[PDB]
Amino acid sequence: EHLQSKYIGTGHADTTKWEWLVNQHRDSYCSYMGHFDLLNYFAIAENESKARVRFNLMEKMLQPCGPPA
Amino acid sequence: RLPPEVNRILYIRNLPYKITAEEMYDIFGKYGPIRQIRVGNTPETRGTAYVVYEDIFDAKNACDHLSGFNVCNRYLVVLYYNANRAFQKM
Amino acid sequence: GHRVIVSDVQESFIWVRYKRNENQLIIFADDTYPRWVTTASLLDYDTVAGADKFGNICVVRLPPNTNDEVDEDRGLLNGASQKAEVIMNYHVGETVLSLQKTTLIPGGSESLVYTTLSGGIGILVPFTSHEDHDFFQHVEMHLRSEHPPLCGRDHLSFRSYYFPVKNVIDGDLCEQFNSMEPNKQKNVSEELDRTPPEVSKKLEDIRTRYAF
Amino acid sequence: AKHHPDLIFCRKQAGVAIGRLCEKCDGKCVICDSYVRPCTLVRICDECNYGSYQGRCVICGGPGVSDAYYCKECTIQEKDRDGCPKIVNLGSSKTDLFYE
Amino acid sequence: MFLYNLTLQRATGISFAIHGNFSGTKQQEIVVSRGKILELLRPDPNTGKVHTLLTVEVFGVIRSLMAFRLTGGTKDYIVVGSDSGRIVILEYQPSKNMFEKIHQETFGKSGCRRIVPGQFLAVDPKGRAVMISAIEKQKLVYILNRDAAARLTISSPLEAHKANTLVYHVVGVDVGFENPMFACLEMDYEEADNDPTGEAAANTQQTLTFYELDLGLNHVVRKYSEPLEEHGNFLITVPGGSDGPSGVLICSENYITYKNFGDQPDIRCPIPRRRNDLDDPERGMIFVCSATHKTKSMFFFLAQTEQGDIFKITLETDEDMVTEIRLKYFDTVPVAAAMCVLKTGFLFVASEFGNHYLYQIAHLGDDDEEPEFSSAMPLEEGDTFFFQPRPLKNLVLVDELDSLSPILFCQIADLANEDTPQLYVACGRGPRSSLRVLRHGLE
Amino acid sequence: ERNRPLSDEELDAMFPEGYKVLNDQPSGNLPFLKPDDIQYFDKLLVDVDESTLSPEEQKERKIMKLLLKIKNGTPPMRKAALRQITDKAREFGAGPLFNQILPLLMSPTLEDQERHLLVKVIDRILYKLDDLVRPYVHKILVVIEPLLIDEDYYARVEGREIISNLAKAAGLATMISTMRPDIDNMDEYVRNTTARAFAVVASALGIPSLLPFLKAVCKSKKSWQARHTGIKIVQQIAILMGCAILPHLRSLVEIIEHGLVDEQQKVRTISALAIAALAEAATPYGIESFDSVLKPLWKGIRQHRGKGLAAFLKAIGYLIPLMDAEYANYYTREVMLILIREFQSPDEEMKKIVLKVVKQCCGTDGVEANYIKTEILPPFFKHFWQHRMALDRRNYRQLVDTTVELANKVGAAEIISRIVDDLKDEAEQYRKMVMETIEKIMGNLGAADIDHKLEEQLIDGILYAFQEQTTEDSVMLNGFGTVVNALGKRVKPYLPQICGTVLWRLNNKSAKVRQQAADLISRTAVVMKTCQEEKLMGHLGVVLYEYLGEEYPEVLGSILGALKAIVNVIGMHKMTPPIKDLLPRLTPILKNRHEKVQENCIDLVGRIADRGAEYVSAREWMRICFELLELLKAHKKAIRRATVNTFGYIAKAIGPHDVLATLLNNLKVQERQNRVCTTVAIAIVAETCSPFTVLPALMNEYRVPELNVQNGVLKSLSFLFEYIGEMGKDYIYAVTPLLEDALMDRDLVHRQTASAVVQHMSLGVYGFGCEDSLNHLLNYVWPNVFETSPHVIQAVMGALEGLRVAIGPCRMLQYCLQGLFHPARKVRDVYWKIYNSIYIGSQDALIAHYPRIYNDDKNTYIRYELDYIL
Amino acid sequence: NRFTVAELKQLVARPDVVEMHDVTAQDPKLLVHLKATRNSVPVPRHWCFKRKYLQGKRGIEKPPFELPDFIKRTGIQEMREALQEKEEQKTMKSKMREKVRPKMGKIDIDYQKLHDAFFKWQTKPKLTIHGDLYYEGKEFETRLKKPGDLSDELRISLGMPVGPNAHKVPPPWLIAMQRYGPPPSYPNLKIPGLNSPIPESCSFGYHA
RNA sequence: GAUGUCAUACUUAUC
Repeated sequence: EHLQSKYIGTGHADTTKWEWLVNQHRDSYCSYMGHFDLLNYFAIAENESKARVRFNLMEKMLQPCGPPA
Repeated sequence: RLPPEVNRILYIRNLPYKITAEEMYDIFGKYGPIRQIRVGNTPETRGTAYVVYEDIFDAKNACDHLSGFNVCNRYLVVLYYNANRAFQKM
Repeated sequence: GHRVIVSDVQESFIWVRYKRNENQLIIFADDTYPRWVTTASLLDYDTVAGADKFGNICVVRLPPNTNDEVDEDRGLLNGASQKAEVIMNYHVGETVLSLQKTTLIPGGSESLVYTTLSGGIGILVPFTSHEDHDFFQHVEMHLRSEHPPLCGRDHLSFRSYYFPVKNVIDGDLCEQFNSMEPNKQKNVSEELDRTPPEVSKKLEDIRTRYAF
Repeated sequence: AKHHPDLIFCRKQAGVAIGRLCEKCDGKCVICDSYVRPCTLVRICDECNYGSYQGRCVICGGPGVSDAYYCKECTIQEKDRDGCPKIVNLGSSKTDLFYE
Repeated sequence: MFLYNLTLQRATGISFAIHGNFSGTKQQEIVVSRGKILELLRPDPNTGKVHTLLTVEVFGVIRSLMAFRLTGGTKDYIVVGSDSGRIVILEYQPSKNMFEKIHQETFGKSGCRRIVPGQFLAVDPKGRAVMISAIEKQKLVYILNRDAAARLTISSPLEAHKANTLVYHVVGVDVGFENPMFACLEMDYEEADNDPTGEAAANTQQTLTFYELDLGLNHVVRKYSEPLEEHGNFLITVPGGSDGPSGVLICSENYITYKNFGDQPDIRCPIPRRRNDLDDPERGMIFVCSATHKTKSMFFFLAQTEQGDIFKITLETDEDMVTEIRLKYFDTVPVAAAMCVLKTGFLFVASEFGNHYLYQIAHLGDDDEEPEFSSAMPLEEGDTFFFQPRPLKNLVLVDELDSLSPILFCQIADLANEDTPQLYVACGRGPRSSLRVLRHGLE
Repeated sequence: ERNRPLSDEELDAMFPEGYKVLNDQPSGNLPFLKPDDIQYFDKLLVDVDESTLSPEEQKERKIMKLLLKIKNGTPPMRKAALRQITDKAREFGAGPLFNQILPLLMSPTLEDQERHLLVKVIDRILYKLDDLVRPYVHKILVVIEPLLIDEDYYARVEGREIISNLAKAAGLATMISTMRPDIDNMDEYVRNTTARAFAVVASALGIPSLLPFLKAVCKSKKSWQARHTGIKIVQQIAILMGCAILPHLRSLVEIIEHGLVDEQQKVRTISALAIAALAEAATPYGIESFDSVLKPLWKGIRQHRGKGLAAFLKAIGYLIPLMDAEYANYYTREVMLILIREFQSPDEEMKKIVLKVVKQCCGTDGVEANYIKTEILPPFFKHFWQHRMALDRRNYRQLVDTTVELANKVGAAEIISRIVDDLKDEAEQYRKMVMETIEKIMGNLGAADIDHKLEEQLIDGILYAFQEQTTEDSVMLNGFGTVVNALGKRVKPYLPQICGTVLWRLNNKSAKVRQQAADLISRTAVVMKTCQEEKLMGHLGVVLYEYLGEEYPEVLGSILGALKAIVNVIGMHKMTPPIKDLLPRLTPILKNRHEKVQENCIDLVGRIADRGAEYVSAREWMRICFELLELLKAHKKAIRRATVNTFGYIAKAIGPHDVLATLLNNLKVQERQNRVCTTVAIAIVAETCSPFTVLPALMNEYRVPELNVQNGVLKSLSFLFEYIGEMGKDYIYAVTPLLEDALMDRDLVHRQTASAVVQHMSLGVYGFGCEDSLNHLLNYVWPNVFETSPHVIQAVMGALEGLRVAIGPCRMLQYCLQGLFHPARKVRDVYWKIYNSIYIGSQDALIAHYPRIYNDDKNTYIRYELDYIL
Repeated sequence: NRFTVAELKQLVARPDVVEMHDVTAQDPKLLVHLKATRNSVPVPRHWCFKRKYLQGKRGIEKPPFELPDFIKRTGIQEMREALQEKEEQKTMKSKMREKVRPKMGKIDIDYQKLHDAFFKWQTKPKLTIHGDLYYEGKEFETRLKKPGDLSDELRISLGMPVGPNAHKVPPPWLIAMQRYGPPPSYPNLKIPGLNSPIPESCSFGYHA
């Protein structure tokens, strides 16, 4: 009720798997954008810099798994 | 506003046996008119008494101003009267 | 030696026994805690030290039974039967990309040198006696309460972010006693019943014996 | 508190106003209601401490005497990083005993 | 067994970098944050090298750090956010040689989550407020005040949260003796997640929202909100008041848009790419830093793209409105996370992959023979701006700080036939990679 | 009923032997119904006879019948009726429940307890009847309307909570549609109650949710009554939510600026009161909010006189600190003459408004002290310092605040020279107000400005006020203590003159005079050690050592408090009443049945055990430890917290070998508040002394075949672990088989105690490498989360929150795995709650501990960023 | 809409974790993926019962307490039992007279013995893994043997003394194993006297 | 195993 409205990503008993997967992907993107080690590993894995990787992580926050079902 | 545990009668435990009726009437009559006072005259009920007042507020003020009163060399206690606790010996 | 340590990128590292007569490779030891380790390093014949991409570094210790004679369907919980345990885990803040147990200085002792992706270099050294380890733990517990970090985060909650700490003494909090106020250092020495030059010598001797 | 399940907290934005405790609830925690090993003080909100509500008790609501603080079990469990632990509504607690 | 972990070599890969008068003298100082370590360097113009004066361990993950100066003061305080939910405002003490924590305001839980603030930290140019915004649906604004004992005090944090709205970046608009304004490129994810058709996720571009914190009402409300035709990556505030065109430009993939509201129109300018480089088949180029500078004559921005072409952009505006935005390729630089342009001609680039550089500005502006472009030029067929590559001619390298942060590979070997062993590791990413052998001896 | 006279037979039948004298019953066991309440329960006197003549509404008569158990029945019967009506509120319906509750609460022969029980039954049936009382919103609002304007604060708070619950349950449209014809009513009290209910609904449902409706109600020009009701609702919303109004100030100010311009003076007075209230709340310092409002207010205050001018002056005095320094200096220079001219006003409301504005008119710079002492303070002393102002509390507290503001602004000596003449008056209320003002002046400013020509007169006035006290108020003793603390070393030729008065007042026929003398000796006990007075304190202690024979227990408790203050202000082993002749003297004094006297005796016993434990021969402590078990089970919450500390001090002094056996023997009592106190005392004794010596003995009390003794031993072990914390790493292996065997018991209380002990061991040994015992206890605590009791569920949630912080969030996510998509919803809801608690505890730690999910056909869930390796 | 258990077993890669109640849930594939994970824990068996996991051991006999060796090696349990036996025989007058003048020194054993038992004589308990849950019948199911080895109880019931000489230490069923041959279910089983040396293989069986 | 009346007992340092 109020816990799902105050803190997003908690869930309830009628939560589907797609919303939980989208919340887990958003939490993983926030942990990658927050921690410097994950951003450095993502910048060393590809040829892009830290700003391009941060823009690609911020642009993928809107529906990271796809359309809902 | 009064709790339901208070009543018109109040019990006293560990009372001196050498106390007269005039001293008990003076100690019980300080908070109001005392209707009746019964002292125990039994070896199994020695040191206990029951003082019933005419007013409920006067009985509550007497029970609030007698718990731990200075007496002879014993530790007297004043408590409220209970129907289930007074007939525990039977 | 007659075994393989297959490090997986998602679950853990699993041990496999190799036979001389046959040619099969049946896994008989795995871990239950998810770590997602990137690299690993072998220290002894039983334990194995690994480092994750999140920033933590753990050491999976083998059980004393070590039933490796398994010839070959359910296991314990969708895996093998002999589940390994962990005895040491510490979060450093950066993803450790290389780890090697060697001797950086001649005449000292063996230590695990680790290189992360943030440019830093760490050195993990074991404890010789229990009294020095208890003194280091008391100094760390005194420095975590008397000298809080500037970022506002707790020192106990920093190494226990992803994996909980177990028998891990943070040397960066113990080496900060020589850069604090003299009154706080004197109070920490009086709480431990020692001298601040003696505490500085005890903090510097282990660092001089373990590394440069 | 933990004794009355009908008690609700404010859960607002905690400012710079430090919480206060009365003489009857001095030393007790706000959430765990423990009087052993204090770790961190309580931060009140702006609406819970304004005008006549400044320097009052967070649990009971009377005049404050000492400073309010949380126990050691709440600082390690990340219970002090929540909103203001101020009791606003008093339901089925210290209300029927005054009328009886 | 009980082990103990010590740090032999400190972290050299700098994640964040700022500059300012932290000591309180006329000279400037650089503050670097490598995630878990905070260092202070003194860019001395006599020798040109960089010397570290203090290095502390924050025992966390510093996501943002910014130096801000109060109104009528000489020393600048550093406000930093970590993985915990507390912003720490500290001041460097030259006498004690340590970072004394002046204030610590807790407004969230620990851990690098999207609800805990600490990701984006913006400060006003005047020094009256500070905005801390998280990744999504969390924002706060603290008001800094000056107590009469020359003290810095923090008021109660305001509430400016908006549900189902993610924030990529935030900055503070310059306002001389006015209410502080915070501009952020917000993105609504409600319609993109409520529509299962998938077409709503393509028309959900970011919009610039400027919220003006009212000091008289003690609250924060969204003043203006303007949509954008492209997804913005970063924001750069321009100095204003008695200076000139106060605003906040937005950077995007081959795009720089000045979108100062009220009366000025949105002026867009494509980023000048290379001449004949075969490095972008269908990809664009976005900016990585701003590096604003002002030598008490005008204002300039040393922008850096994804390739590394450092460009000095200067905006020629009118007395009240903005006329056009001009830019030109200044020099070539390695890829750095943040650049700190200091006074007396000094530019410090802290590369996240490779070594850090500290150069001296010899020819500022360089508007003599360079083919500079402008936003008011009627150019068609895409960007139509092909800049030619050239070596470093306006700046000369003075200091090169070795930063082998990318030590992915590391082996301890004694192949040099010496007594003490050596360590062969790797550094850099891409073309700046190098095999480095390190020994315990001195140079 | 309780004050009815009884006969001799009823008095003799209620006394045991061995004492010397010195149809009207509805359906059986229903309680006695009142003769005036035979209208609502008229269908209960006849038999039911349910045989094809029972409609559904007759079951609503059962809803009346439980109401017969709820109005004047037994409190267990009332609790059973409340439990039957709360769990069956959805099946009975809100319709007949409201139709039976509405004439019962509107009876003219009701009481306070019956109205409180009806309000509690309406609030308890409001959580299950959500979105169903929308036709019954007006019938509840008409009954909850006089509850907010009641005299008692608890009934007003209950009415405000009921109004907030009705606004949260009925939404915003139904409350706006129900209160819409209640604004233009002819009754002014009903309109004020409707405005207060609308303000409570706007405070409970948000300010912009009711802001355009209030703007349309205030902007409509049809009658002055609707505008007055809207202004009163705005004033009540500004006075209820100060912080909430501040943001809405700009809006609220734009609606309040339209008023105070019509021909009706009542609407202008209501608008001025709303602006004053707004200034107090909305935009507390928002001068701009009052900008467009400061221009007609000065014109209305200068062009007219009366109640509207007084309201405009009150609004100007409330908005004057909310402006700048120059604006306040310009406003104070033009409002001092209007305040001096209104000092001779015969109206009490205008005088109260002037006294409230005089405290805010001089609170900053701009107003000089000489002009305030010459032309403002003599009319304030001649027009406000009367005898009628001390009768009302609102007229006395505001006058005391104005006097404190005048003493803080002008000076404390000029107020002390004029307030000392009223200390020896013939009125008790005026003398108490003067003593409170003198105490406030001594606490805020101090006594440094008082010279030697007024301090003796103030001390004589304080002595005359303390010696001629007729009530039981502690204001005079606190004022004398504050005056003694402000004097300090200046009261050195005053200690014999106070001691000769205290010794004379200690021996009197009254009982409250000795208690007042003992309270004055206790309040002035700290001023004797700082003035180099050691013989007088010893003489007072020797007098109070023999003053324990006062028959009044309120005087004996005050004498014990004075003895404790004399023992705290002086040395423990340097007292002329020494500890060798006082600790046996207090051993029969600790057996008192009072609350404050027993608390003072327990505090004195704890102080004698902490500071004077070497003054006994180790024999009286073992006898007093057995009497300390009878000092608990008291409804005071003060002696039970000191008895555990006294038992811990006795166990630290005499050794933890004798008190532990008594604490184990007193654990089997089968009484409430007697087993938890002994367990807390045993935990305090184990935390003060060595916890290992009480380690096997705590394993012995679980060996006895008893549930209460095992529960008390588990509670003592949990409290000892919570008091130890980091010291419990060595006592975890000894408590691990006891916690493993206690969790497998059939009793849920023992499982809850084992879960609490496991949570204490997890929160105490977090970060020490003790994750094996936590993972072993989590395997047994995991079937304990499916219980139906809320206490066991809360204990399991606390154990899970401890194990997620001790063993790590990864083990908590692995234990809660495969339960979010469970088929059974009763376990899926608990798994979702555990996942939400683990996410609120540590959200960033769940990224690396997240399981691998395969990608679907339309959507992808595989994390490609973390799966890559360099 | 709700598929059967056969399609859920054929679609999932691990059909052993598929149950009959999981087919009527809101997500069969997600439940099959969560139940067949690496570190996932199964649901308890008391979620579908009707006794709330506490009404099974009603009349079953249970011991009061199992004291460890470190607590029993201090002599506190015998002293507590002696004090409980001495206090149970006292009347109300003997209990009331001991409250005014108590007798000090109840046991008075030692002061450093408890610290030596809790610090030096500390023994680690028998813990378990986090995946092994607890049930109602887990305390009574202790049956959860090797070919070629015999326990002491089986040798006492069968009457076969285990000795180093292989004359009588193998069971008398070894004559049938010598007359018929080795068992076909264990080709690597080695018994002394037939395919193993008698003084070397004294364990009466070897799995090589 | 559910239901509705009565009784006993337990817990949350409740007052």
